[PDB]
Amino acid sequence: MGRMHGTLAKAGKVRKQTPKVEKKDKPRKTPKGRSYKRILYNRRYAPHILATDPKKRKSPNWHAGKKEKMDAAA
Amino acid sequence: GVGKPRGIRAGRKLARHRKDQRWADNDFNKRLLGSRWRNPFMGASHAKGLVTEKIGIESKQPNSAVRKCVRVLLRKNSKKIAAFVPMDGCLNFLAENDEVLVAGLGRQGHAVGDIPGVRFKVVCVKGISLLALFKGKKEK
Amino acid sequence: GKTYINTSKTYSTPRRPYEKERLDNEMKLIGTFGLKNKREVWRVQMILAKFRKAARELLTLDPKDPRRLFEGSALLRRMFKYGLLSEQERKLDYVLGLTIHKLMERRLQTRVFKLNLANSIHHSRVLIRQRHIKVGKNLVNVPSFMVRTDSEKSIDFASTSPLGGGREGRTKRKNAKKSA
Amino acid sequence: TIVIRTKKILVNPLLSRRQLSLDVLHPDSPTASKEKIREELAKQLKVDARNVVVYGFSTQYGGGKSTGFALVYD
RNA sequence: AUGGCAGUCACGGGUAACGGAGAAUUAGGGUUCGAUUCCGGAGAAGGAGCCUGAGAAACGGCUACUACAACUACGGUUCGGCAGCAGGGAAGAAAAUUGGCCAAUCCUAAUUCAGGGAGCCAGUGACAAGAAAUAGCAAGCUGGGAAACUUACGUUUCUACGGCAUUGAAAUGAGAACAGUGUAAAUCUCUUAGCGAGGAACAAUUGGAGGGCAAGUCAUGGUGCCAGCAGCCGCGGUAAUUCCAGCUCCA
Ligand SMILES: [Mg+2]
Ligand SMILES: [Mg+2]
Ligand SMILES: [Mg+2]
Ligand SMILES: [Mg+2]
Ligand SMILES: [Mg+2]
Ligand SMILES: [Mg+2]
Ligand SMILES: [Mg+2]
Ligand SMILES: [Mg+2]
Ligand SMILES: [Mg+2]
Ligand SMILES: [Mg+2]
Ligand SMILES: [Mg+2]
Ligand SMILES: [Mg+2]
Ligand SMILES: [Mg+2]
Ligand SMILES: [Mg+2]
Ligand SMILES: [Mg+2]
Repeated sequence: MGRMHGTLAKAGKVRKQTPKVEKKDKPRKTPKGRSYKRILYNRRYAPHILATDPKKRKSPNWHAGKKEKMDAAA
Repeated sequence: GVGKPRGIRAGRKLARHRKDQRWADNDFNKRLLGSRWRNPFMGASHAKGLVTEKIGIESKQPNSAVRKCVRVLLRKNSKKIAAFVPMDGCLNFLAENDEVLVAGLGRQGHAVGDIPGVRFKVVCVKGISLLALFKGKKEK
Repeated sequence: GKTYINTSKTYSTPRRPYEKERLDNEMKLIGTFGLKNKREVWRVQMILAKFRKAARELLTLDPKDPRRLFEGSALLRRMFKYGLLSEQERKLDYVLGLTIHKLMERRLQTRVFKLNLANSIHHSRVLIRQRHIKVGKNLVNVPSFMVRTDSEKSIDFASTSPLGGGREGRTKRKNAKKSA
Repeated sequence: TIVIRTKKILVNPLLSRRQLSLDVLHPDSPTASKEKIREELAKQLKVDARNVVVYGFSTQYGGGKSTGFALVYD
């Protein structure tokens, strides 16, 4: 256990260390209000989803990344 | 049997018996004798104080870390209080001898998690929020 | 300030903040009746609940009882005018059977859409918020308007707006008034 | 054009006037200025303009109507 | 004369206690509040004492003391008493304008016409309540489904419905205005001309994705028991589903 650089117990350590990563600029925007719950209904409780096997229904966040949105659309 | 009277003239003995046994219920006890009012907050929701000390507190087993804290002198009480300072490097937003706003930790008089015995948290510094400061909405 | 106007609470919050079955049902409701915002379904729930407490208290009572007679009569008469109840069920027991599905179906959105006056359960909700529809002698700008069976006759567009023969709005005007 | 339905009419000898509830129908137009409502009312009831006081007008939501009150002194 | 009260709780403490009408919850039974719109009671810095009246122990009356407030040429004086309204100071975790009127409501008076910080009007106001925008409809390209067939990929429609830093014109309020409504006047609303929508704008947040508890099966980056998270169980000691962040997703 011979790797040590910073003093133990320094206050801001982990937050200061963390690189600043910028929030991605979104093409267009996220609809506010009713329209959003429309969007949700569509991608979640809509007829086609219901028609599929309820035990095989796919969980809402399964994809973090876009490669599986490409695998989902195919 | 049942060790309890059932009879129509038995009313007062019943009600008195409860008026007695009720005392064993803790929240009732603590309520009924002023207990709230004597605590460092004097019954209150939050309190303002001055910072005596910045202090590190080594966490309870089985955790190791240094919990950032402060000892505050409550302006209403002049009682001394040991309070925790939340999130990350927020101990830096504090200077010795500032005005500070302090609340319970959510156990109403008791300590939470690995911080032993410390019952309070820091909310405001000078006038501003620790949240406001952390996310960097405002500046001190 | 002394003031004697009365207090209201239109809705209620569930004992259990997260339960799938319930959340899913609520989103099926929000979906089909084109709502936004869960509390809308909650306030509908509240309303239904009131109706049911009424029917229940009345079923406590003797069938001969003057109060059950009068107030029961009043409750059912109150149903027809809203068309929550079909012609055949005038018995207090059928009140209890009321579905939120029936009661939301009495919405002004639900009405405008299903009247072929709007393409979509959503198209509707803008329209009646756009000031584009008249109900009876008034102009109803409110989606939550519970529809009089009797006013279902006169639901047509506002004489004010286009679709009512009124002047074409600022959009068409600004497009058309720029020549070539 | 302005139509005026005259509604609730109380003959009040005590103050020697007639008290009136008014209904103005202006289906294509903004709320009617009192000058016009006065003049149309006087036209109806045959009295002088400055013998009629017109007050408290409420246009409804959507703008076909107004309800108001009038007084006509002897 | 020797009574009167007391275990059927006297007497005496405590109350971060004014009593009700009522309020929050409520299967039922309960629990917990009621300083605060109405009705009682009490008080006007603390005590006491008065005048005058039909009514007063008044307090926007006087007298005295205790503790204070304002002038003073020091000898004197005050129509000195915010628990009236507005506003200060202080205390605190904690609470608005030194505004406009008697138009309404009522009260008072020798009185139709005078007065009223009662009251009303406006300001401050995420105490709290009600309704409710933040986009709608199609199109071109795609997914998806459902059919037929073709035996194995082509066709065709779409009573599912989706998705596009892609096109199209309509619809309308937020904004802002002539006028009209409203007012004691002023503001606001309401009705309405002339105006006011294509994208980091007219762009919603606040909290969360291990369990309780809805939501990650990121081969994501940082940190390596540190910084920190965690109501509770616990997460972190170099592959963190729990910290710091990015994406996404949930409430
Ligand atoms: Mg307990
Ligand atoms: Mg809690
Ligand atoms: Mg432990
Ligand atoms: Mg944020
Ligand atoms: Mg006000
Ligand atoms: Mg009490
Ligand atoms: Mg009495
Ligand atoms: Mg005051
Ligand atoms: Mg006067
Ligand atoms: Mg609100
Ligand atoms: Mg104006
Ligand atoms: Mg736009
Ligand atoms: Mg995370
Ligand atoms: Mg977090
Ligand atoms: Mg990692």
